[PDB]
Amino acid sequence: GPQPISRLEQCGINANDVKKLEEAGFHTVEAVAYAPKKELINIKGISEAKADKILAEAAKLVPMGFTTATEFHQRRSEIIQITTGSKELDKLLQGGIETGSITEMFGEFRTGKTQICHTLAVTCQLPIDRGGGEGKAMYIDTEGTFRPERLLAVAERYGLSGSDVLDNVAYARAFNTDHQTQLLYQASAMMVESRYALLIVDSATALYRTDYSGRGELSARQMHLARFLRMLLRLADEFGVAVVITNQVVAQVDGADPKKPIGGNIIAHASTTRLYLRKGRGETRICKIYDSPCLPEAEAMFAINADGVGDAKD
Amino acid sequence: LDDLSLRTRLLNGLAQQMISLANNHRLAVILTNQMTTKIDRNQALLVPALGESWGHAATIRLIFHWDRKQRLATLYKSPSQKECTVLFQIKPQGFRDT
Amino acid sequence: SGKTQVCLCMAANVAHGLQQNVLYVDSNGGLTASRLLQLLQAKTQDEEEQAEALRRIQVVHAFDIFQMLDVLQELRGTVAQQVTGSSGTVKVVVVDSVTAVVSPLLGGQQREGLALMMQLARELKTLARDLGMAVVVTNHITRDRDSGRLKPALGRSWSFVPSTRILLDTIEGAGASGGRRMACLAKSSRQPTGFQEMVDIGTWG
Amino acid sequence: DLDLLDLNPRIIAAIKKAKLKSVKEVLHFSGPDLKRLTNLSSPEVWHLLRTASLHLRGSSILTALQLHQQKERFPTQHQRLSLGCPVLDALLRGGLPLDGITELAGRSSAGKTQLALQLCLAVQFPRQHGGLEAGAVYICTEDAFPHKRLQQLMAQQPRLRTDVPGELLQKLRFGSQIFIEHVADVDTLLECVNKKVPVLLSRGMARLVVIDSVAAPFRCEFDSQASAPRARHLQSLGATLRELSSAFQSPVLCINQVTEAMGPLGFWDERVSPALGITWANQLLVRLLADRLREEEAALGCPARTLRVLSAPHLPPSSCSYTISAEGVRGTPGTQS
DNA sequence: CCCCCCCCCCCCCCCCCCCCC
Ligand SMILES: Nc1ncnc2c1ncn2[C@@H]1O[C@H](COP(=O)(O)OP(=O)(O)OP(=O)(O)O)[C@@H](O)[C@H]1O
Ligand SMILES: Nc1ncnc2c1ncn2[C@@H]1O[C@H](COP(=O)(O)OP(=O)(O)OP(=O)(O)O)[C@@H](O)[C@H]1O
Ligand SMILES: Nc1ncnc2c1ncn2[C@@H]1O[C@H](COP(=O)(O)OP(=O)(O)OP(=O)(O)O)[C@@H](O)[C@H]1O
Ligand SMILES: [Ca+2]
Ligand SMILES: [Mg+2]
Ligand SMILES: [Mg+2]
Ligand SMILES: [Mg+2]
Repeated sequence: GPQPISRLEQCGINANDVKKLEEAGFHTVEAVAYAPKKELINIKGISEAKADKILAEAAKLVPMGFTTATEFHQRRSEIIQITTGSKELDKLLQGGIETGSITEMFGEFRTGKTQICHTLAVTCQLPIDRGGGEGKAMYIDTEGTFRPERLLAVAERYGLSGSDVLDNVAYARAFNTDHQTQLLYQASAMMVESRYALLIVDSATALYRTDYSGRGELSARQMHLARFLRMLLRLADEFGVAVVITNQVVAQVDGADPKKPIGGNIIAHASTTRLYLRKGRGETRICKIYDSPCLPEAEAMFAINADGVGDAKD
Repeated sequence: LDDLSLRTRLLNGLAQQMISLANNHRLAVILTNQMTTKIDRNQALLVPALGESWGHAATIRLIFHWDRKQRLATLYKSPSQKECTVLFQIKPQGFRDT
Repeated sequence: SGKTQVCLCMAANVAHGLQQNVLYVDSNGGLTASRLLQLLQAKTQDEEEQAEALRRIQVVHAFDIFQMLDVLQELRGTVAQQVTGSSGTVKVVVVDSVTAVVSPLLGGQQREGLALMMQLARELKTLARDLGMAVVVTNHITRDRDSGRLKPALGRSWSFVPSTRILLDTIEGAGASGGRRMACLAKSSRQPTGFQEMVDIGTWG
Repeated sequence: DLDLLDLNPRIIAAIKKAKLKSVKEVLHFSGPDLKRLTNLSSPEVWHLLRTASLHLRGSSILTALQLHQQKERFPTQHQRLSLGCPVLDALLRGGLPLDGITELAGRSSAGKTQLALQLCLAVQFPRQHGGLEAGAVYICTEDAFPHKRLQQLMAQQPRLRTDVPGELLQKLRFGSQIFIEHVADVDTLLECVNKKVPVLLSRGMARLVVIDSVAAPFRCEFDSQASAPRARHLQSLGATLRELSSAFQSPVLCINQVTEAMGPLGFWDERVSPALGITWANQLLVRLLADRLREEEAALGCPARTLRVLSAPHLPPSSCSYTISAEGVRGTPGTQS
């Protein structure tokens, strides 16, 4: 059961300190054992030595190893957000692409997912003060639509060197789902030796549409997809990289031409942030927040220029 | 409870004790069971839990289920009446009919 | 399956058609007087005749093995003392379920349950043979795990006890919505084994 | 503990020879088992069962009138945990029960995590304001904990809870009373529930458990050909959670995923149904369902969200409507059905 | 050597022009 703060008297703490802590509301040794040092310091008449000695005395009476919310928040203040090359998208996402989580973007054809992937693969190598992540990029491609010339164009736009940018990108091609999982294993083995800041799968659901074809193979398809997404989550958690995947759409025939992403509930639950891309006018596109745990739903406009993804011109 | 023989022995003893109590004290004993899934011929059917030998324990067995949106009560087993099926519903006042 | 229904029909027919005493031993609460009255109402319409037939059936409740053994021994002693009399002697004895009182004693690595059930079998055999009576008992059905074949419960030791066995079954679900039951001769000593017939519980009432 | 009883010396010697330790040990076995072990006879074995059963409890008579009248002696029957919104509390007739698992299931973006965070914040309020004056435990299974949204909610709390005076709000240490745990496997989740949760509950540092997505590991580790081990694990987890909740009088909130219906379970005209099957459904007390209609918000412009009561021993099947904003989850007045 | 038992999984997929004062 809980132990009253009066137990601190036997440990060698003055009764005045115990009375002051009781005035502060700390009625249990467990409550004061997890209080932050700054909170104790802000109490009048308590110095750094006094707070340290109180914490040391209370530490050996209360079990440790549980993380509170304040510790979790103060340990995550170093999180990095990578710029997307567009000011409007950065404002919409409030900083850019978050590291350590899974971001998914879906839409019909021509909406501009591969272009965003290329722009991110280039901009992930910028210094942190310029909006980058200062690391390498990894590209897993399941369609054969990887073009280094777009990377060269973006690198020239940002004033970098094309040779180094091309040297700092690892590329692999997947021919079926089993090869996709094996490539993920190889990537997990590879990420230890060097430092990586991004991982791109494009696309994550193209091969599942045809490898498991029919009504009678739905369950195995969803099972395999769930295993793949779990492996992606483990990689992102362990190495603190940003995972970006793309998805396709299907038409709603049961009841303005509406469309929904494929993959069912598995990919919807696995993903953290979801972005909806649709065609605008000319070279301009529209991005909409489809689902996010901390962002209200809104819209923004960007464009696909000759040097990657950027703001709409006029 | 991984030792199923012990479970069956305990269940049989409990059933015998309950029927003895009901007969000796002129009571009515009501027991509620759960439903499980039986997988055969790639088809799933709902059956009462605790095995087949538990079906002999009770004297009268009733089964409740949904058909489409109504609730049905089926007299699955009885030594004095005949198998039937009726309709009931739950109101703010409790167990009712229609 | 309909074991209790068959026993009730037999008891009613013997009590009314032949006018002889019947003793009913119940171990699971499956005996009801309303069903007996309903069965009797389909054979006669005289109220006094029905009451006289009902007065010839004795009901005994036994819920554990020791009570059943005591009841059987008391019946043996009563019949032994009642040799001279002829109007009142019990001719048919029905044990509603021998499995309900032996199942709790079976299990583990012990051997007391086997001895007790063998003692019960010896009591039943003595009652049947020595006193020239008719003894009918009911048993549960089990499926073999290694072979998937339906067999009587209580084990191989119990498999040797009865001199005649009848197996009841439902007719594949369809065509057996009620009353329609499947009868068979699992064991006998005067007929080949395997012959099948047809019964209808609904028409008996 | 077997020597606290009143038995003949021969019986005590026999049961000691059988390596029987406690009353639970002797009540675990059956009559024939004790007959084979102690080498006794039926009457004294029956008397031993008498004594053990009386030792576990007895001589206390409890009636429904006492439960209905003595409110302080039975807080389980009369005390509820508020959800932070008057409309949702009116829908739930006070709030969550203090004994039993409560499920919350729905499709993606329905708003389950927001409700979990709101409950974790509201559990810290005084008794007269719907709280239990204690912290909470949060277990994450699928994603990382959303600390930014929690910070925003803690900052906005004085503007949501209008009834509570500001002076009492100022002294509340919201972030210091919430504990966060991470789990990556079924076995890890079972070990966490078995070991870390009871330690936190016994010391009184928390009076609420949020397992969050309980279906996440089971969807990925068990196929359709391994239903028996999955059922065994689910039964063990449910039994442990129910035992902890009953022992410490703390609610347990579980978040579940849905699957396409594609109706023995009473889900005829519904698109989706809760996952994990009937084995998990047998362990629950109150079942809720949060839903979002994307085909109606296309006309309204604003999202359409409803909270429904699927089943409860004391609540009729009804529903209401709510919205999500910077403050948190708030109910819409005059919408209960 | 002795007797009898367990339980589901999961969404897919657009079609098709009419009509002169
Ligand atoms: N050098 C370039 N300058 C301008 N626009 C370009 C250039 N290269 C490609 N684009 C634009 O890229 C668009 C296609 O976008 P993208 O390749 O990202 O499609 P996607 O969403 O991946 O499609 P899919 O579903 O078919 O895989 C074209 O409409 C084209 O206008
Ligand atoms: N600050 C905010 N203001 C308004 N709405 C917000 C805010 N943060 C999140 N939301 C809303 O939260 C919704 C998603 O809620 P939530 O993250 O609780 O979903 P969920 O039911 O837990 O889903 P999942 O299955 O993905 O875990 C989004 O639709 C978004 O509109
Ligand atoms: N009056 C009646 N009319 C028609 N059918 C009846 C009537 N009374 C009983 N039955 C039938 O009797 C059946 C049950 O038979 P019975 O009671 O003999 O079973 P049993 O084999 O003794 O079962 P148990 O193992 O549970 O003791 C019921 O399914 C019902 O259809
Ligand atoms: Ca999600
Ligand atoms: Mg593409
Ligand atoms: Mg019967
Ligand atoms: Mg969530």
